[PDB]
Amino acid sequence: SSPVAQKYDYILVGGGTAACVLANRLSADGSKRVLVLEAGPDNTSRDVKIPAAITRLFRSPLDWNLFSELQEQLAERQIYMARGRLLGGSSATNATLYHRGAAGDYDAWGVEGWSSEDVLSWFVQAETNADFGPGAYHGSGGPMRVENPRYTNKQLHTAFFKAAEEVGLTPNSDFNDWSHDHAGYGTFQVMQDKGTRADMYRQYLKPVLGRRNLQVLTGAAVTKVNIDQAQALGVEFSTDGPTGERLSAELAPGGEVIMCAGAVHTPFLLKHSGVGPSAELKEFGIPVVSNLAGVGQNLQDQPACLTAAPVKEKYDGIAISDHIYNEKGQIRKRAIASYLLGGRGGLTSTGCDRGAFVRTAGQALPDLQVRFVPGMALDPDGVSTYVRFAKFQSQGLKWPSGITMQLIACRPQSTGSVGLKSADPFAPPKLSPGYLTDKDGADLATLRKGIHWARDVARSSALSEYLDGELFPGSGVVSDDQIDEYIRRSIHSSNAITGTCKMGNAGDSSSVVDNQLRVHGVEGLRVVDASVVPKIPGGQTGAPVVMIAERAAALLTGKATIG
Ligand SMILES: Cc1cc2nc3c(=O)[nH]c(=O)nc-3n(C[C@H](O)[C@H](O)[C@H](O)COP(=O)(O)OP(=O)(O)OC[C@H]3O[C@@H](n4cnc5c(N)ncnc54)[C@H](O)[C@@H]3O)c2cc1C
Repeated sequence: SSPVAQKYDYILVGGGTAACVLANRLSADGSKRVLVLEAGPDNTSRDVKIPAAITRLFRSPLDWNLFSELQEQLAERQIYMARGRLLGGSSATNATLYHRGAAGDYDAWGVEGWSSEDVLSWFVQAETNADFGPGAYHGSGGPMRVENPRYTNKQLHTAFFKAAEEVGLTPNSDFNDWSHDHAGYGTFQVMQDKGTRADMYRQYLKPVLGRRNLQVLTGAAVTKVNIDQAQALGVEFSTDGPTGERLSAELAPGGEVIMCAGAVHTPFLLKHSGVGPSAELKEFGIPVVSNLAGVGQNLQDQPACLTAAPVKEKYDGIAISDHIYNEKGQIRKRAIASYLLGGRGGLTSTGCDRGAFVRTAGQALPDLQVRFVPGMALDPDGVSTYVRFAKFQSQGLKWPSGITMQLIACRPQSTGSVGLKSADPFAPPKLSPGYLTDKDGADLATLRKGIHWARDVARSSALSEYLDGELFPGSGVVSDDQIDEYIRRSIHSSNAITGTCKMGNAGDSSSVVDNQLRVHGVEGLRVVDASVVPKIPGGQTGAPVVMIAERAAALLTGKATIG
C-alpha cells in the first residue's frame, strides 16, 4: 500500500551502512526512483548519538538479538552476535573505530579490479579528517567525519603507551597510512563529529531525505526477492511484521535489486529467494534459481578475549567508569556538561579506541589487534560487561576502577556459515561463527599468545605502578591449556562479520558475486555490503564497507569502471 503501481529503478533491501551510501549517490540525479526498505525503525535514539551509550544498544530493541548455534568448540555455548536494527545499520550501533587495515589485505583478495591501488582513492574520497591534512591517505571533503577521540584518560592511556614501548613495540602515528607498516601501538581515529556518532544515516541519508525520487520505508521487513525464471523483478515485505500483509514493490525496466542486508541477513534473504546451495534449499522446499555453493559460506568474524586488572587503591577514581558514573552509579553532571557544551569527556568514548596491532609469530601482517580500555571488565565476555555497565546505572554501587585489554584475532583463519533454520522468513537464521576451527589452531594460538603479551604489558614497570593483581583470567590460569580453556569460555565477537557472498574472478566456483558485485546467473541482482569482502582486512570493517559502497555506486552511474 506504499509502492502502489510504482516502478523503481533501484530497490535497496536494508537501510544499513552501505545502503545509506548508495541511496545518496544513486538518487543524486532525478531520473532514478530509489527505494529503501529497512526492517528496523528510523534513526532517532539518543543512545545511538552519544558514543558512550553504545552500552545500551547491545541486546536492545535496536539490535537484532541474533544468537549463534551451539559452538561445541567453545564449550557448548551460544554466541551473541550484535547487529544494528535501524536506518544506518551497524554504523549506528558500532564502536566508531576507523580502520582500513593494510594494503596487503586488499591485494590478498586476488580479485581483478580491486587491488590496494584500486581501493585507496575511494577511501579518501569518502573522508573528512579533522586531524590529518589532505593527502594520499586522507581526505578533506568527503561525507564521513573522522576525528581523533575527544576523550583522553591522562593517566591510564599514557601508561599503556609507556607499557607498550617497554616491551618493544614502536608507535604508529596513523594505522590507515599504507606508507608505513601496520603494526604498532597508537590511538584509533573514530567516526565521530566532535563526539557525536557520525553514522552513515547521519552522514549520507539524512542530508538527502527530501529528493522526490527517494523513498525510504522503515519498519519494512523484506521476505524474498522476486525472481521470475533468470531475472529479479521486485521484493516482498511486510510493514507490520510476521503477522501483517505481504506487500510487493515492482521495478522499472532495467531496474536492479541491490542486496544491502549485511553479511548476516543478505545470504539469508538470498537463500529464501532461491539463490544458494541446492541441497540446503531443497530441504525446506525452495526452488533453485541459481545454485551457487558460496552463498552462506566463508563467514569471517574476529574473535576476542580479554584480560582485566584493578588499579591500586591509591589510584581509585582515575578510570573512565569514574568519569561517567559517580560512586552511587548516577551519571555525572560534569560528564554530561562537558559533553553537551563542548563535545568532550567520557561520554564521547566507546572506551576501546587506543591500542595496538601485533605480530605474534612473525606473520606477514599483524595477526593480533589489541584494544586497551581504561576501565575494568567484570565479566570475561566483553560484550556482556558493556551490557552489565548499562544496567549498573543508579544501582547505588560503585564500579571498581581498573583497566582491560581486549585481544582480537584481526586476520583470523577460521571461516563460518549462515544457513536456513526454518521456512519462516521471519525466523532467526542458522548462524555459526566457527571461531577456533581453522585446521592449524592458528586463531587460538594468536589469542593464547595475546594473553601472554597482555600480561607482559601489565607486568611492565609502566603499568605495574598502577595495577594490583589480575582479575581475568586470573592467578589460577597459568598453563597454556588453562589459558586455552578460558579462551574457549570467554571468547566473544569483536563484531566484524564479512564474506558470506564473496566476490571473485570469473571461474571461481566458490564466488557468489563478480568484480562488479553482480551475483552469478541472475539478472538485475547485485550485492553491495560486507558479504562481498573476499578476505577480511585487519581491523574493524565499517570503513571498507563504506568504500565498497562508494565504488559500487560510482560504477552503477557510470562515473568509474572496474578492470
Ligand atoms: C557492535 C558493533 C561494533 C562494531 N564496531 C565497529 C567499529 O568500531 N568500526 C568499524 O569500522 N566497524 C565496526 N563494526 C562493524 C561495522 O559496523 C559493520 O561491519 C558494517 O556497518 C556493516 O555494514 P553493512 O552495510 O554490511 O551492514 P549493516 O549496517 O548491518 O546493514 C544491514 C541492514 O539490513 C537490514 N535488514 C536485515 N534484514 C532485513 C530484511 N529482511 N529486510 C530489510 N532490511 C533488513 C538491517 O536491519 C540493517 O539495517 C561493528 C559492528 C558491531 C555490530
